[PDB]
Amino acid sequence: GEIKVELEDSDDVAAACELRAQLAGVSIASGILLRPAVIRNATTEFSRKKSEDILAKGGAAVERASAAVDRVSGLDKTNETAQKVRKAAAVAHHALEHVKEEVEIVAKKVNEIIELTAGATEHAKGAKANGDASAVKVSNLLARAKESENQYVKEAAEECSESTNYDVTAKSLAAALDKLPGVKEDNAVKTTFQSILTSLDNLDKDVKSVEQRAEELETALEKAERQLEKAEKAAEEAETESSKVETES
Amino acid sequence: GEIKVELEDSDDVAAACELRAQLAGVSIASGILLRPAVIRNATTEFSRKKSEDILAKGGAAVERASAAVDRVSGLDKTNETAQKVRKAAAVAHHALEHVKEEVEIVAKKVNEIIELTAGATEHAKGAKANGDASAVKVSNLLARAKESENQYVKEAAEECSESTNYDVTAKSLAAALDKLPGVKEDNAVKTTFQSILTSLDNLDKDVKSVEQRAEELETALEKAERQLEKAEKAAEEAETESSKV
Amino acid sequence: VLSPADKTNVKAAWGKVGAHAGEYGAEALERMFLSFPTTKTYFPHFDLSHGSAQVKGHGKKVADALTNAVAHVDDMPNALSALSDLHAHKLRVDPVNFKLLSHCLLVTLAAHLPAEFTPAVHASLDKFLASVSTVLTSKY
Amino acid sequence: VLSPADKTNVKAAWGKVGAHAGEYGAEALERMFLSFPTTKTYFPHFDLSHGSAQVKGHGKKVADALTNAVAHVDDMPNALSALSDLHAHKLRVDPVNFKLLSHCLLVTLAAHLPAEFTPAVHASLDKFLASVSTVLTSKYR
Amino acid sequence: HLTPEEKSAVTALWGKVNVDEVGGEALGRLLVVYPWTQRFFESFGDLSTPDAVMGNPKVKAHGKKVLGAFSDGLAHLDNLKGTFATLSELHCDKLHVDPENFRLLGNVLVCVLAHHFGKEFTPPVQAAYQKVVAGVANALAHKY
Amino acid sequence: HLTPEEKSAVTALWGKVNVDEVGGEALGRLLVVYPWTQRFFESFGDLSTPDAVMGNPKVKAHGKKVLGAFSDGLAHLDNLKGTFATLSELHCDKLHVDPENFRLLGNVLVCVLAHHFGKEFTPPVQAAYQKVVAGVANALAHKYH
Ligand code: HEM
Ligand code: HEM
Ligand code: HEM
Ligand code: HEM
Repeated sequence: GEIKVELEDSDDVAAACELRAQLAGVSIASGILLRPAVIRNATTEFSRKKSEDILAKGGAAVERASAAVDRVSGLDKTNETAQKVRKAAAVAHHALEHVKEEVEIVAKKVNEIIELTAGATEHAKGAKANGDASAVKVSNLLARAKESENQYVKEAAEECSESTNYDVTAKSLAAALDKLPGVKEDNAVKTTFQSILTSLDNLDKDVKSVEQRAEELETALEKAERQLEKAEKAAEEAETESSKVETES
Repeated sequence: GEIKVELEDSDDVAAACELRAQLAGVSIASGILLRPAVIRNATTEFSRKKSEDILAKGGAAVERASAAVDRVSGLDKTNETAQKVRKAAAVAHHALEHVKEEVEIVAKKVNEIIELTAGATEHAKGAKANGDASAVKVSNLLARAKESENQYVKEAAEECSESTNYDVTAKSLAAALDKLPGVKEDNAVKTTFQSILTSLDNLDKDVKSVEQRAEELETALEKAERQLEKAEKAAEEAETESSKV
Repeated sequence: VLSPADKTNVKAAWGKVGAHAGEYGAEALERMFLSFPTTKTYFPHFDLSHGSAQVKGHGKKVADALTNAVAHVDDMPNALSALSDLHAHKLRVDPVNFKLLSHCLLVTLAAHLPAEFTPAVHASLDKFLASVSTVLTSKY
Repeated sequence: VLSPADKTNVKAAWGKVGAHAGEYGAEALERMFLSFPTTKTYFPHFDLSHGSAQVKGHGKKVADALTNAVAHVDDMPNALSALSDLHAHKLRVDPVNFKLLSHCLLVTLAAHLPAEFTPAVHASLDKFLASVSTVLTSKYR
Repeated sequence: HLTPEEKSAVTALWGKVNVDEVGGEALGRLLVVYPWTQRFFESFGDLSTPDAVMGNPKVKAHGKKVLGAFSDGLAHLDNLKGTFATLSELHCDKLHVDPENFRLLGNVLVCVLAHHFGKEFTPPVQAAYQKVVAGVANALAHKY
Repeated sequence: HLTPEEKSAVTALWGKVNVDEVGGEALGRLLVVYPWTQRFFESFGDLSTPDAVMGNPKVKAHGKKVLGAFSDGLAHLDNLKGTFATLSELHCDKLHVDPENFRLLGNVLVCVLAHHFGKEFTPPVQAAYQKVVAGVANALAHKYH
């Protein structure tokens, strides 16, 4: 269905013209909004593999210390000097339980980003489709106003340009819709206009939350790296005692 | 040594200015002259090893017919079936004699192009080295004219621009040198000037001869190809009658 | 720099485009996404399926830009001053992509204008589409 | 399009080059032939050996062209109208090579102007050298 | 790099191209659209105007030998690196043809095929020929 | 590939580069000279001015991780294809980064090394680094062809 309420005056026509331009500019806006969050979802595959590795290097640093502590099991039993060669291996396994902890975080964040991005795409296509559709109905309303039995309305619709607003936001659009409450609330577009405002607002809420989960994910990979350094240098540390001792008890 | 004869008047200074620009423009000229003949020398080895494979395909088309004529040997000089193989094989070996002939041409032309191009490069280097060295001596002569007690010579040398003539030829340069016979015949540059005129003339004589040896070459590879088609279709013709027994 | 002869050929060839401008633009873009799939990334919020109306819509917007550019060939930088900014500062399209659409536009015009797409015209159209690309890349 | 800010940086950086113009030119070319040996083909009649005087000579001719281009930044196409024709119709240099020398000129200026070649200036010099290349490539059609 | 459905449309269209002339139409178009490319073919004679370039028997001739190389790569799609190997030595080691020029000629061929086939040269078949010409460009610039 | 005399000058100079900062200087310079590359780093924060970019801790940080890849591939010159293989998947099939941008960053690194070493970054050593950066560009764009 088309918009039944006609453009009463020259000032009303001018608002509808800016509205046809705002609704057109929704197409550009969502694209620019969604795009960086898609770049972030592209790195989740790579950043997960980095975590499975820090775990692999961790498990291996644990196994190098677990073999080094096995060699010095039957050399000093409940003695004084060998109480130290077991301490670094304890530091090594404790550091791993932290590596294994942060890797679980990276995993959950990867799944969160995927789910958020897949979601935001639907909000950007949804805002786009409802954008372009409603602008058609507004253009037709202006096209009728170019025929209007009123000379001031006929000239305002004529002077009025077919343009696209490049700086559209959820705010600027609601502001353009406030100018024409009769169009804003007309049954032919009423829900479509309401569907854009929500879709745009949810799309920004998602893009921001993707930047957020990434910040949490990068923190975990740095913390997994800190503990891998702590594990390796505790492995190679008291495991140094394993090369110096070849003796028999 | 430097040029000893001084610039007498404003018209003399003007000729020396153009002659300098001409001598400067010799480097550009030889570069533009030599370059296409170097592109032609780059295709020689490709074309030789292309001729080598037309001979190999020829020899193989000959050996396929030479084996096909060995099978049909057990027959008299009366059967149409037995004679068509022997005759196509004769056509096949005769076609090879011309493949083998054109390949000798390709070989000699390749060696000729290499020798010509290697030669022309030295001419182009010699003409630029001598063309640029002499321009230095002419510039110094103009630099001394910017000091002259003549008000007209000092001003003409001053107005005179440090430029490079882009449309230099062996003709245009000799023409610029004719304007100043005192400079042209000065012992400090006389022979260097004569060395440019000869080097430039020989460089054009070589570049043109490279364009000629290549047409005479391409013709031979086409003629070797025509005869390879004539050999193969007489050889495959002999193989048609050899499977027939 | 477009010569009076180059200019005549453009105007004449785009003159023959006329009514079908919108369908052509849509094909140029569809050809671009298929041949160079990394171009699709600038449209994550678009339906890029075969014969989409989003692509049909965008197609006309790209062609009417070009129809305006032809009309204002002598003053092309001011004619597209709007887009040269939109592309540079808002979309941040890599300049290497302007070369890709320009070629797909030539592929479109070759397929539809058998007579007019001659070697003389092929040169003048590529000359022009390079100039359009230069304008759009001018604000980086 | 070079901004008034871009223009100031060029003039300032090439202002610091000064007498060393024919020095940095010879360097830029020597760097180009070594990094991109494909470029040497346009000079078959040249001695391209280390520290050649042919290359030293050509170097100054290339730099004085650039010194003129800086002086006439606002009207660069007419300033180099001579060369844009020489390169296009007489030499027939492939346009892809203008990109290579332009980079070697930046490599030269980075090595010699430690203070001057800042990120702000690096951008403005590359914008300028692209504009010089654009002028020289303008007559190829 | 091509899908069996693409290999099907590609070898289909190619069997319909006039081998005798489509090569000279691409090679001539290159020397007309990108004139600097003439520096390699100065011995070709008359190259002053597009009608003098298109008319040139040497251009149409060499055009046939160049298309013949395309007809070979279009047979040997699985192994392009080796097919064009001998030519890579000639175009890279000896003549030093900047690889973009191969790319330029490649796009010009695609333009000629579109000009000839029209509505038969559909976006997905263009997409497939693009893969081919990109391959033939890489296979030739392999020595770099 | 490189000559044993070049491999000698290359690994010489590289052992003198401040790994901690030369990476951020190249990455920052890329986003300053070629601004469109910024679409790839909108989460980095403030990038509005060259001094905001150069100052950005995320830029200097990420700069260190990209130089680390350069330090990695400079060791295994004989096998660059495999060294950068994991990264090729990220830059090509995931991010969809145009290969010329890798080339642009490569030339920017060469500009940074010249800016830092000066008369030590001689025409023949530049020539060798050029071969390296060309290799690292190809190895990364391997997933395209
Ligand atoms: C022949 C040159 C081109 C012209 C004339 C052109 C024209 C334009 C126009 C007129 C618009 C938006 C106008 C509106 O909707 O009101 C625009 C938007 C856009 N262009 Fe271009 N463009 C060109 C090349 C490019 C290229 C090479 C790309 C990148 C592959 C690009 C990607 C975009 C994108 C992403 C949009 C955003 C529009 C949206 O999201 O709805 N176009 N095009
Ligand atoms: C980008 C800035 C460039 C400038 C400012 C420039 C400047 C010039 C000038 C002024 C000349 C003429 C010298 C004279 O008057 O004698 C010229 C000649 C020449 N240029 Fe360029 N050029 C540039 C780029 C190129 C490039 C990229 C190439 C190589 C592909 C090229 C190759 C040549 C050659 C071969 C000559 C002729 C030299 C001779 O044979 O004497 N230059 N250069
Ligand atoms: C891109 C695909 C290309 C293919 C398939 C190709 C094919 C070949 C072939 C088959 C030949 C040898 C012809 C013969 O036997 O006489 C050759 C020669 C040659 N090609 Fe290419 N070529 C290509 C691109 C290039 C480009 C872009 C140029 C430079 C503009 C180049 C310049 C040459 C030259 C100068 C020769 C020597 C031909 C002669 O003058 O006799 N071609 N071409
Ligand atoms: C050519 C040399 C390059 C190398 C060696 C390289 C290396 C890498 C490395 C090692 C990472 C990820 C490191 C980590 O997260 O731990 C990566 C990430 C990235 N690279 Fe590259 N890169 C190069 C060039 C490019 C260029 C030219 C761009 C395009 C602008 C590109 C865009 C990116 C992006 C967007 C990321 C992801 C940043 C993030 O995780 O949020 N880089 N680089």
